[PDB]
Amino acid sequence: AIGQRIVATLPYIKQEVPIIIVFRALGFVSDRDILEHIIYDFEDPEMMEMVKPSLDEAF
Amino acid sequence: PAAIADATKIFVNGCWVGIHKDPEQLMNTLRKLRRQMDIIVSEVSMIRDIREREIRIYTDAGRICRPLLIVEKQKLLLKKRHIDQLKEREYNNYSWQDLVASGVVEYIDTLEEETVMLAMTPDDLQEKEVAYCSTYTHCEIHPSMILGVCASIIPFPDHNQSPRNTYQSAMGKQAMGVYITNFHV
Amino acid sequence: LLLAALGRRELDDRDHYGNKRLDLAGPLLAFLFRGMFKNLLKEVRIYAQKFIDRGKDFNLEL
Amino acid sequence: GNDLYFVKLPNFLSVEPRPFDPQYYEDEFEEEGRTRLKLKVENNARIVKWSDGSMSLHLGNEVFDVYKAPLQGDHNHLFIRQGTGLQGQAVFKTKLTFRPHSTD
Amino acid sequence: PGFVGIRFCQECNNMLYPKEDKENRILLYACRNCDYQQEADNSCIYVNKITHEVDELTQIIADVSQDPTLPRTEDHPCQKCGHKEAVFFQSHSARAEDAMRLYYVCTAPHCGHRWTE
Amino acid sequence: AKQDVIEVIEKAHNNELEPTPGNTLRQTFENQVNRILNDARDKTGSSAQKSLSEYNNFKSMVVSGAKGSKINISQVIAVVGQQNVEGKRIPFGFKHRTLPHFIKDDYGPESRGFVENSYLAGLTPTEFFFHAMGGREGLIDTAVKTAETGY
Amino acid sequence: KDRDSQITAIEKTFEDAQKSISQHYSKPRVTPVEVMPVSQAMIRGMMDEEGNQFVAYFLPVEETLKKRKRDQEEEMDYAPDDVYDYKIAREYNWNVKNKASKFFIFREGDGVYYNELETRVRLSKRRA
Amino acid sequence: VELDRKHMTDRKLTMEQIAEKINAGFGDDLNCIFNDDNAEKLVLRIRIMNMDDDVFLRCIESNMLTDMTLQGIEQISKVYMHLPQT
Amino acid sequence: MIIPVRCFTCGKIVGNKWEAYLGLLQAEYTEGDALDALGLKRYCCRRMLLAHVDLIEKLLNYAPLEK
Ligand SMILES: [Zn+2]
Ligand SMILES: [Zn+2]
Ligand SMILES: [Zn+2]
Repeated sequence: AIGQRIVATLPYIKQEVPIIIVFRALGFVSDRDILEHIIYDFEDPEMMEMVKPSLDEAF
Repeated sequence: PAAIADATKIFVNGCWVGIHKDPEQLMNTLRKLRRQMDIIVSEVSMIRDIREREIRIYTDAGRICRPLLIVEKQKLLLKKRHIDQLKEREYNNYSWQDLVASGVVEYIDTLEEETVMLAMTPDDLQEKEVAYCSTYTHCEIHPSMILGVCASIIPFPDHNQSPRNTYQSAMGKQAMGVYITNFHV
Repeated sequence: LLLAALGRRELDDRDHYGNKRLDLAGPLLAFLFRGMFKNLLKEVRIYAQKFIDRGKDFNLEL
Repeated sequence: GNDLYFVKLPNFLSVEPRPFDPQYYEDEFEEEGRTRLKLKVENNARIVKWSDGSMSLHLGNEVFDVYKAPLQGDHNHLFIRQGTGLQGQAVFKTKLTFRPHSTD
Repeated sequence: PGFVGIRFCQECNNMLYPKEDKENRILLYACRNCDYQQEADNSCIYVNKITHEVDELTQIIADVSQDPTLPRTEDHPCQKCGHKEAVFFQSHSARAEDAMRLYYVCTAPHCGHRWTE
Repeated sequence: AKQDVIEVIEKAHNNELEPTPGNTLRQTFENQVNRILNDARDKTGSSAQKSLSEYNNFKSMVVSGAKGSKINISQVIAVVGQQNVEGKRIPFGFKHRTLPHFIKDDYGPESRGFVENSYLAGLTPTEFFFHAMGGREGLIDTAVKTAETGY
Repeated sequence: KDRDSQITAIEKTFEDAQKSISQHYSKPRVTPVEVMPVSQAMIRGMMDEEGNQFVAYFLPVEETLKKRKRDQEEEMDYAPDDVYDYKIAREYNWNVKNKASKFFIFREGDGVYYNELETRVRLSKRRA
Repeated sequence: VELDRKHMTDRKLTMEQIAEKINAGFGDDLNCIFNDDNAEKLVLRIRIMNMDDDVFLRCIESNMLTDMTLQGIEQISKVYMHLPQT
Repeated sequence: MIIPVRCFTCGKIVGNKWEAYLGLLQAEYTEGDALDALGLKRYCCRRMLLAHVDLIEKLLNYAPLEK
């Protein structure tokens, strides 16, 4: 809608799933933990704003 | 995760197994190990992507690779003693595997060729009025080995238009001869 | 994916043979053998089930 | 006298570190057993030098042609450390470098 | 202007979203999971660089000087260490049209200075 | 011609090259290089064509129109020329390289598929592979156009 | 199997190695020239640092700073891990502390005699 | 929003026309102000006149940057002027 | 499989020269000097002897059908 959303087409599932939902389903609920796993350099706001829509879509 | 920033990832057969701090000397160690026929076997591919800090190691099957002559500072490791022992191949049982075990030859796959700087011939390793590379890592055993079985029968294929070489490579297969020695049975 | 979307990495080439694998006689016969051994174990399961349901031993050779 | 006489034999050709003496030898070992007894009967040694330059191993009726590879990765200083002096009286003989690989 | 980074709550470690306090007429960063709030210090909430005026020197890493496949030159010495040799390469990055520009890196170990002519 | 291409490369590397209207800087550099190399190919072909005698049998068959063209004579005598894949120079199929024998980011003529030899001179291994790529393009076109044209 | 055959087969090589030899194994076409008859402790060296345990590497006939490599132990809990150095004096020379880097067998022309002196444990030293 | 002198000059465009187009597409509900075409940075500032406000600004930003036709005819991406030699 | 009888081009007899050719080659003749010794002066007959592959020698490695 507002920005570019990241989705994940898992096997045996016929609907796209947000990546943040998959991360939480694996036990990583805090957004900090998820971006620790995704973004390894926190000095880089470009990656951050490009992942932000996915977080905003899964709250 | 804070350590992953400056560190180099290490993938093995696609699985991210860990991270490292000095990828360069890791690659040196692993290449030494593979060239000594130590724990790493010859067909293992070990690609260091430098700009992105991955080190991808592959041991799985199906990776097409080819042998190449390793190059020292600007010299081949294939010295004249290896050719001498290869000339009497039928007496001293000095074979190809001894050439590979000597760390003189290496199998490089398609993905590790991206990180390799090849010399087409040892003439490329000569110091020139303007050096092209001066940091080669491997050398072709012979460029004619880029051809297959049926194209390796064309004489002077580099003086033909390439479609002609393809048509011959197809037509050497319909050519008559003696398809096999035991054709009587 | 983000590195590709941010232009910091190149898209991967589908045609690069570094991205390909050659399925040779061994790994192909292995695919066949997995399927066929699974079918064999299945048939053994039905055969042994129809005997133990009667509460008696069975000959695996049959 | 001081020449490199280093050789690296594989597991199935491990010769005895001491001369064969009847007071140091005993019967303990027996296609399965055929490779077993060959460890303590065929394994004293005479490294023949031929005219082509290569060497060969002579421990009986069979001849194993060896190749004196000259390695610059294991440049260890080989020395007869016998327990006599302070702690192993290493005698200065020849630095091991070249390893000869015997095989059938 | 510069970009704006994400900031997380101090309790739930979720991202703080922007909010406005009418009472003081002041920007706040508040968590929509917990009930944490913070006084902003930048006052800027969003930044879009349409021109994409990115300094690609920041994207380069000195380790690239170890690449045997990159070209080396002796004509551009390093301004930080004085080493003569240096590797050079093009941008090869998407969203950069004038990408024939060359970026240089010093091959001296532990210097790793990067620049552009 | 190779020195001219080197000069254009040096200009592009120093940002001394400004794009022309209707093209990006990459496309303008490619246009300049391709123009230089096409000029080289045409000049060398003209040199070969003028060198021919009245007894030359290539010239005999081309003159009568029985078979061949002046470009074929140029490729047999002078220079085979630029190999193109999809109307562009040889692509960087490796990482910023056409082959592992070249340095990264080498837009020179030999790196990108200019065959500076003739068929009588013989192609070098990289020229041989690039020429095989260009010929594969023609084989694919011949084998793929048939279904669409017949339909 | 049996010992009365093992005794004679082990002596058999000790006797056959001393006969006349004039032929190869695969192609008896190469004539022999000469013969080379056959605890220990070798200090390995790193090829970058390039270690000079002896005066040979230093390109020296004899020790210009010693006369006897009194290889003495580093401590009481290190018999195989001694400290080899070429210093006849209590001088602070290059203290090469041969750490425990735990077949590499060694032999010599011991007057054309039949023996062996295989190595015990590959140690490797550094500049301590 | 910060403009760039190069693209402003390449289209003979001025902040007056841009501001008029914004105030026409969104009426008076979206106030826009701007400086003269003399400063070193071509800048113009928008506010909303009276979902939360900031999200609405972000949405109209992403929309204006795509659908706000300053000049030209829709569906015509590029145009090349030239002399035909033939 | 066996040495032809005649040269395909001129019709000179080459069938009686294969064994002599081999005997000259083991006598440390070069192939050219051997072909000169047998009197093959036209390059067609030199082609016949020089390009011949004696496959019959390999076909005689198989036991016949009857003993
Ligand atoms: Zn919170
Ligand atoms: Zn520097
Ligand atoms: Zn004839």
